[PDB]
Amino acid sequence: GEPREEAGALGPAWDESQLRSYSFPTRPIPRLSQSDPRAEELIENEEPVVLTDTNLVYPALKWDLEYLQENIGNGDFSVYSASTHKFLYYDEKKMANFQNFKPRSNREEMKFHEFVEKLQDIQQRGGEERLYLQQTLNDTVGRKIVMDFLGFNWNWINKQQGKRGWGQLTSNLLLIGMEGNVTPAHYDEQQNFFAQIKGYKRCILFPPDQFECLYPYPVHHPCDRQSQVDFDNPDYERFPNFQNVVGYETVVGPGDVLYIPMYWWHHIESLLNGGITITVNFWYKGAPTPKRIEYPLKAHQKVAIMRNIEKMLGEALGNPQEVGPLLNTMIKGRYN
Amino acid sequence: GEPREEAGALGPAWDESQLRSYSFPTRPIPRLSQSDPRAEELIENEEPVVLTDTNLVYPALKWDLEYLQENIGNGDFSVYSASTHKFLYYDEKKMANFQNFKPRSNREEMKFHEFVEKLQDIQQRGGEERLYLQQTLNDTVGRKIVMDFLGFNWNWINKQQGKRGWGQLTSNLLLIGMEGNVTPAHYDEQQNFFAQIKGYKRCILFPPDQFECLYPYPVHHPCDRQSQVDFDNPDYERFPNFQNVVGYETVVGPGDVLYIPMYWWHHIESLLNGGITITVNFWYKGAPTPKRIEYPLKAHQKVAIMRNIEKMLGEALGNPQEVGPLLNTMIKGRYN
Ligand SMILES: O=C(O)CNC(=O)c1c(=O)cc(CCc2ccccc2)n2[nH]cnc12
Ligand SMILES: O=C(O)CNC(=O)c1c(=O)cc(CCc2ccccc2)n2[nH]cnc12
Ligand SMILES: [Mn+2]
Ligand SMILES: [Mn+2]
Repeated sequence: GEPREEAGALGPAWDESQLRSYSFPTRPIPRLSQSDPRAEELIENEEPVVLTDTNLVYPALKWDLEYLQENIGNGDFSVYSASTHKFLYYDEKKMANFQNFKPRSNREEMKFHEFVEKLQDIQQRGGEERLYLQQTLNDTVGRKIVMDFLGFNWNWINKQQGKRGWGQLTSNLLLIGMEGNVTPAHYDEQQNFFAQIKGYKRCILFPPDQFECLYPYPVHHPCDRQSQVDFDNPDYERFPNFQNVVGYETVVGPGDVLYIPMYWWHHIESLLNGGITITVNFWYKGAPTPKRIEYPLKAHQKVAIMRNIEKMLGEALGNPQEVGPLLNTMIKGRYN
Repeated sequence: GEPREEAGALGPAWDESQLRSYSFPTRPIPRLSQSDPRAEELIENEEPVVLTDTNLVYPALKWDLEYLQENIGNGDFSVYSASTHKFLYYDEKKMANFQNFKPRSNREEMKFHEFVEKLQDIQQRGGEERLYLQQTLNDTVGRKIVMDFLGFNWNWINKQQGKRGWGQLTSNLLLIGMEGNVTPAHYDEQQNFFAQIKGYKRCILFPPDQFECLYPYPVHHPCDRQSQVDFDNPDYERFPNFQNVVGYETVVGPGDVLYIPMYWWHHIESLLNGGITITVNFWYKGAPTPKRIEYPLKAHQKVAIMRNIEKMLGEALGNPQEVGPLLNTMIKGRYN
């Protein structure tokens, strides 16, 4: 809501002009201490919460481009490129299903200084071209970064994994972005802790029961799990229920950790004119489904049922492009 | 097409005024000898054919109400009743899913003479109330009927079952109806030989790829497999593709045998002012599906896929009434 004040009378951390304007209402995600019972209650009920004092990535709070470039080593890093502010990721494996899909984002491997220089050059000419670096925190990075990575609050996050009954830590991703970068609305099938390090990022989350308002791509499409709605220019004729969507909103800064529950939609943007952003994400496999299914189902279980129906139909028909026509055949004049 | 002539200059077997008028075009089903290779080719390709000389139910050609009443015995027979000419059958087991479904047909058990008398009484007062008797040909009927039943051309129909690779003979049903009786359009999941004995019945068949034009009820509805379209007063707003339906038509009389392939729609009506009708149906389980599935699929395989999706969805959601809403959720703004 109202912008927080940096310690030491350093002024507001951000102002309203750094947030993009959208067509839907939002309400705040709770900001709570990790020792607060309400925070544990929210995570257990699969609702989002911002924890302000986990110290989850404390040793990484000194990370910037200068520190990382000298200590991360001389390895190759995956840099994603976009022509606009919207980063449009896609699944290359599913490109065969949609021969007319034209990719808008592009990946490239380079050294860290190549990433820094291409970053600085774009800011110099102001070319509106934006970049996103993604890298796994393992032993392939330099020694000093490994020391920092080992210094994460593994005690806290291991206990969270234990208490919630989650599966194994799937991925631990370092994310470095440019001001204005937007990852459009999408949902994931894993639990996530979103650990902010440098700069500020506005996170807008939508519950799984907003499926009907957000219109995800077909499961076999390369943009599977992403919303088809252009938040900047929504097509109300194709997507009429986008007029009904309501989100949960928060701005996370250094030291904050946001819990993004599995199947929850999230739209993440780096604040305009806010400098670079650095985030470390942790993803965990969800807990195994309880063997005594309790009716009526939760929204996220209906999402999984719909995903499976689309998958099985694509295999049974021998061609995922026939999924749509058959589903319409099933419905028209029978269920609508 | 043109009405056939009875042997012995006995005049046309029927005239056009005995056929009900419908809104769709039709073309004739081939009438062929059972020794004709074309007939074997049609049955093997799952296309309908009228065989004129099988002698399948030859000993039953002397069956009428007087002969049957004296020789079928003093057992109970299932008599279905309808207020109009349309016999609206339903699955009582599925009535729990649709508490607002009101049955229009009614079943009652009675002696054969009770059936004859209630038949004659309705014709006397001309009450437009119509009846349909259904009974399995087994050893529970009288001795003389068993002799006749044993006299069917079991050699011919056993060889057909063998050649097509069909499963076991599921049911062998005696059907006695009144003039004007209509069994509305529906499809079955078994192979059928329709053996006409007394009177004439107009059979209108639609291929399985007419699913989209005939709008079957939801699988969990008591009228599962039946068309929702009132052929007498079609609702083109609810059922727009009924304007595109095209049928295969024939009038079968004594001695004729119609092959109704599995998943083919059929609408059967006893000719107006044509007297009672008598039919014996034979149903067989279809051949096991070939283990090497050949793409793209046949229409009837897509029907089975759609049926299974509706079934599994009803079980997964714990309530078949939620099938419709979820299917719409899956489709709207995504596949339509
Ligand atoms: O913070 C922001 O701006 C928003 N970014 C994201 O949500 C985000 C992301 O950045 C990176 C990955 C890749 C995760 C992965 C998958 C397979 C193997 C390794 C790693 N995913 N996956 C789902 N969401 C993301
Ligand atoms: O000739 C006409 O007027 C049209 N009639 C029919 O299509 C017709 C019929 O009459 C009777 C039965 C019941 C079959 C059955 C099912 C389970 C156990 C025993 C028997 N079916 N089933 C599917 N279609 C029929
Ligand atoms: Mn994500
Ligand atoms: Mn039938």
